[PDB]
Amino acid sequence: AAQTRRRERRAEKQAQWKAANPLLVGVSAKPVNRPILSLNRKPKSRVESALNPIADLTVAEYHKQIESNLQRIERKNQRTWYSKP
Amino acid sequence: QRIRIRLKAFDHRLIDQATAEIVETAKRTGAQVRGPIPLPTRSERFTVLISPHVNKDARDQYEIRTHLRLVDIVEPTEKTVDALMRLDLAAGVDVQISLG
Amino acid sequence: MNKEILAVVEAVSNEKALPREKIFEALESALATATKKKYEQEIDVRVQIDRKSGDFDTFRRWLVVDEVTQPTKEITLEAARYEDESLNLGDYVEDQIESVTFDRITTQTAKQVIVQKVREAERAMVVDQFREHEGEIITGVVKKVNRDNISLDLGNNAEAVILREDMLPRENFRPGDRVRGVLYSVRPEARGAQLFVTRSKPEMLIELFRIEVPEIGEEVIEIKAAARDPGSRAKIAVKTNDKRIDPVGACVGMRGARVQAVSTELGGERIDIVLWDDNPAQFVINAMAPADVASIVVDEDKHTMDIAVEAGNLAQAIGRNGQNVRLASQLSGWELNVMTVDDLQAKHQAEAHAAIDTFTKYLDIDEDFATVLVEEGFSTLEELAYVPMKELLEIEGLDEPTVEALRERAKNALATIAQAQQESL
Amino acid sequence: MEPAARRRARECAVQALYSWQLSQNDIADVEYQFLAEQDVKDVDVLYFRELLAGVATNTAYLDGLMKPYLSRLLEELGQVEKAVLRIALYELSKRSDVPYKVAINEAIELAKSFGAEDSHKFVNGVLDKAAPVIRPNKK
Amino acid sequence: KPRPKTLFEPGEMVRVNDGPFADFNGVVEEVDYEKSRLKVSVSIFGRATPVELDFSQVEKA
RNA sequence: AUCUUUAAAAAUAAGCCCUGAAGAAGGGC
Repeated sequence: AAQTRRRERRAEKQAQWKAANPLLVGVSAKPVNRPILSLNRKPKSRVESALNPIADLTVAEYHKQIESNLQRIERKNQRTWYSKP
Repeated sequence: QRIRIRLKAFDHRLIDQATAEIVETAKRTGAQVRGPIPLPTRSERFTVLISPHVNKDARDQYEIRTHLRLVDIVEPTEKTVDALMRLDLAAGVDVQISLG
Repeated sequence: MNKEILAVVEAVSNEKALPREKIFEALESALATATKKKYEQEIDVRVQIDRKSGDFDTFRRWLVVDEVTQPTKEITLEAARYEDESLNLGDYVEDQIESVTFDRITTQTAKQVIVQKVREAERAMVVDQFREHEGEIITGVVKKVNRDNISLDLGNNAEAVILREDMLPRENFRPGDRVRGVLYSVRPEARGAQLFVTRSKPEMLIELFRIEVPEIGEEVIEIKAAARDPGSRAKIAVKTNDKRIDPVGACVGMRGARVQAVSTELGGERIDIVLWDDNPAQFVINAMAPADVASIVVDEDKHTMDIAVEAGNLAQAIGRNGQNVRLASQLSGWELNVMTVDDLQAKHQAEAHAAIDTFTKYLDIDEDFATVLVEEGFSTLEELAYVPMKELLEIEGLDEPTVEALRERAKNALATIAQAQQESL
Repeated sequence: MEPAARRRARECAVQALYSWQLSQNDIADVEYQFLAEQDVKDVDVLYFRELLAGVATNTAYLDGLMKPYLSRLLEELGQVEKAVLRIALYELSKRSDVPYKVAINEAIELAKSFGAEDSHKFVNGVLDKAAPVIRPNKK
Repeated sequence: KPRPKTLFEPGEMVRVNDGPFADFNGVVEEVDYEKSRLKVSVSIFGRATPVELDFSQVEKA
């Protein structure tokens, strides 16, 4: 806020450039604009299948079963069979 | 047993929406709904000048009226209480709840 | 032998209510790949596996198309009508290959093709949660802070994570609290299930408006674009479906208050509620707020615009450190250039003499031509010299001949010079 | 011309009618849950049960009464005003017994103090166009 | 002194470990020894939520 | 306690200097 004052101190060095280059002005580059419109909305069907009361209590966590079933078999032959190949 | 729920709000759409959300939740989680009933709109005032000298502006001193409801529930399960726990209530509404 | 791999593999399976119909295909692509290498031309095979008796029978597979591309592969349809008429174009005719045992060693490519299939099935149901909650607001309890990222607990030991640039720039953390987020765009990253929870991406602010404003859950108002700075300032664009509804008045509330509550949720987040227009030019005039726009020349074919502002509010039109011109150069979809009215005047005086000088590159007879350039421009060679009805009936006399002179010199000039310089080999 | 227990009975009636409009249960259930929690007992309960049965059992008729107004307005309520408008459309289509300008006026002074933000110019714009309704006499 | 003592959630100071409001806290502003309830004010969403909880459901500050 | 005419606008925050026309780019304390 306070600093960047030093380029407004150099406004004459800008003025000789505007005298030399009149067709150029202050510029602003331009990023990722294209998916920030589509991810701004479902509009409503995402909180219809998500539906702020009912579909966090009904559909809460569903890969929590598969992850407990996953490691426990390559764990299970070693912890089950025994260290004593 | 109760939980008892009493809600306070400034906007009527958020409290009608929110009570519809809580009653829909209590209907879906298998419990019974007691109420809800409304109560009178209590008015209030609090002078907020965001500006200098006192009353040269000739505009209102930011007055507002307040809506509030209440709803009860008897014999819930654990699905009800973690259901209302997982439910993200909106902001700008006050929740005066009970339990026992 | 092995004789135990089927017992341990019916021990791993039926964990997501489908016991055998993934590992059918796992033994199909498993044993079908093994005979590719021992017979070295092109041999595609399929097996029929049965679980009851243990004996497995493989079957010869030949590709039925019309011509023979590479030899012996093609049954050449008229021969497929003889062995079985029910076999048609598109499927392969079954011939027996003599092999009946459990299997000879290898017997191990089975073991970690099973280890592969359980991991990608794990990936499938992790993608199934990644369908059920993208995008919601959910929140979790902090477990671990590993000095760049952090660990959450979303309930049933649902562990999540948050990056560094994916946060507000100065956040503090205590193990136990809960923070809300939208979730997210999927990386695996390694073999597991991680969930980057965001608070600095725009969808956090957007879904905070979705829970905060109930007219989004009623489809009364409609939000179009969102430009942010995760601790300083935001610009978000709304419209309404019915013209009587004010979406700005719906988004502010009483007294602040929706931008005040969602603002205090995200620190010192300034929120600009702005109306969306179907006009590309007027939505920028709304989006430069609180500036007072004098005039805008919209330049097509590059998505660029030029903005001039009168007096006093120049550093408020651009913003401190270019924030109004950057967020405004993020909301709309057209590049912005903010200047003065005198820099715009020198801009028109620069483009006029620039068009004159680029027409001094052409043949350019006497000063009356440049008077036509100042009066009627029509710059950049009249846009291939295609204008209607005598430049819409300008009067100097000279109805037929002189306009054919300027169109003749125009088309001949752009043809010769544009093929001389602009056209490449 | 009526006791004030009727004027308190409509005040309990918007609260008991809000509970059936929100809870979506049986009406005898919601009055069976309602009658044991209020402690302002000057209530004319025969008009109370008559009105709750009246808006309870009814119908494709009362939305025909508010249908010339929801042709003018968007079909969005306004939940306390849904209660006051439905009880006003029942008492303006059942009550030949009691007079006709009383139950408009204490329910619009009631509806201003109990309803939404402004809620009185709204109903004052409703019931003047709801005066040329099917009841033809203006008695 | 790496300076931690938590054992602490946004309320001031208790430890609730049961039901919905587990890993949260507050103050029992009105103590009910006869009813065996403690009216604890949970700071959820930046907002106090005074909820009545048992002695075994909380841990006293 | 027998008429009161179709619903309400918000940010006050980011330390000090050099190169550069830059509110493009980087450096220092």
